[PDB]
Formats: sequence, C-alpha cells, structure tokens
Amino acid sequence: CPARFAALFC
Amino acid sequence: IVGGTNSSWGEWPWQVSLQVKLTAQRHLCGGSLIGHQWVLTAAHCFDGLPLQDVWRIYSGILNLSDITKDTPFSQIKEIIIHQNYKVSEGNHDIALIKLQAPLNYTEFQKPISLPSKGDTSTIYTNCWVTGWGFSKEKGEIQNILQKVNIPLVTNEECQKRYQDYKITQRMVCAGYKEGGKDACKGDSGGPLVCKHNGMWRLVGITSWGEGCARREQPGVYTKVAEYMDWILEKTQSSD
Ligand SMILES: N=C(N)N1CCCCC1
Repeated sequence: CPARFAALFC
Repeated sequence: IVGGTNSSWGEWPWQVSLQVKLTAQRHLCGGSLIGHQWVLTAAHCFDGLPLQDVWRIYSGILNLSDITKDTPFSQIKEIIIHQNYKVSEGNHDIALIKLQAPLNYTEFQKPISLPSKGDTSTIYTNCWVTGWGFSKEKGEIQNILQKVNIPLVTNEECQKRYQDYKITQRMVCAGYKEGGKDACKGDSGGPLVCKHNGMWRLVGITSWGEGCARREQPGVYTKVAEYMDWILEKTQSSD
C-alpha cells in the first residue's frame, strides 16, 4: 500500500 | 485521530477494532458494524496480511487496554474486497467482513445506519471521525477511542490539494485548512459519521491523506453512498 494510506505498513 | 478527545461509552457503538494475533496481538484498523454479521472497512487493511484466521474483531470495547485474554471477539468467515480495488491506484477502497457468528445488539454494540444510493452532502454539517490510531504523525495507537469533529470539503477544493491523484465522485473529503484535526495511521477503515436530525449515518470510510492533520491537506474517505448497490448485492448474495 502507498504511503498516503493509513495502515501501519503503508 | 489527531486533535480529538476521549469518547464515552455508547457514543460510537458501531466502532470495531480489527486486530491480528500471530505471536503478538496488535490493533491494525477500524471498521463499522453495519448488520448483525457484517463489518464495513477499507480494502487496504488487507494488503500485506496472512490468511483470515489471524484476525480478532473487537466490538463493544471503548478502551483497548481493557482487553484481556478472556475478552470476547469475533472471527472472520468471509472477506469481500471490492473487485476493482487495486492497491497502487486506491480507488474502491472498501471491503466487507462477514463474522463467524451474528452479534447480539446492545447499547455498546449495534450497527450504524447507511445512506441511500446517490445521496449528497451537504446536508451533512455535523460529521465526526473516530478511531484508536496515532494522535500525531509518528505517534502510537491510543487506548481510549478518540473522536474528532471535522467539516466536509467539496471535491473541487479537495482536488486542488492533491494534484497527483484524481478525487472521484466515489470519494468524500474532510479537514481544516489550518490542519490539526484528522484521522491518522491505525484509523483506516473506521467510520466518518454525520448526525442529521438526531440520527447518525455512515458517510465515509477512512482511506488516505498526506501525513496526518497537515495544513491544506484534507483526509480522503470512501463515499459509502456510492457503494450502496455493491454493499447490498454482496451481503444479500452471501446471506
Ligand atoms: N486522513 C488521513 N490523514 N489519513 C487517513 C487514514 C490513513 C492515514 C492518512
């Protein structure tokens, strides 16, 4: 997942 | 949640904590109870996860530090990720979780109401986002469920802040021009709810944004009304 998303390893 | 406050019991009875246990247990994402055996969350919460036996879904919990080995939790029977969700792209950031057993409804564990297909804010002038995510960028998971009041922003104004990404009609944005109040890491998949005429409804699912609570960078949410045909079809077909 890209950095703009909010899961802990994005 | 950045700039929020501690919630009290029964304010947000649809909020769930989606946790995993491998050798250790940790909160990963939020979600919303929408029916007796259905949670609605973000598709990106399943990126980089093992199979579903790892998940423990907590409902009727206000404070994560109140959780013990004996606290009841739900397990997953089915994960329905939107067919057109693609991780690099990020459109259709929505997923259904079917629980292994239906939950009994209580004051602290009951479903959020859903909008009608093809609905517009405004009308939504009183909107809140909740979760156990970080209280600042590079922060830590919070113990008591946090709440914050955030205004919706038009798609036109949200688009101006995100030149690299297309803000579609299937997204809704919320934030302050001066920043300071926003969802953050660990809030993924949780609710953006708005109170209208006494009743709360689910308007968005927490999805993405640049950092957390930065100035002129609104939070972006999956607009639930634009997926109501999909939610109904998928949950009816499964049930
Ligand atoms: N609204 C913000 N800032 N978010 C949404 C949740 C993932 C982290 C980024």
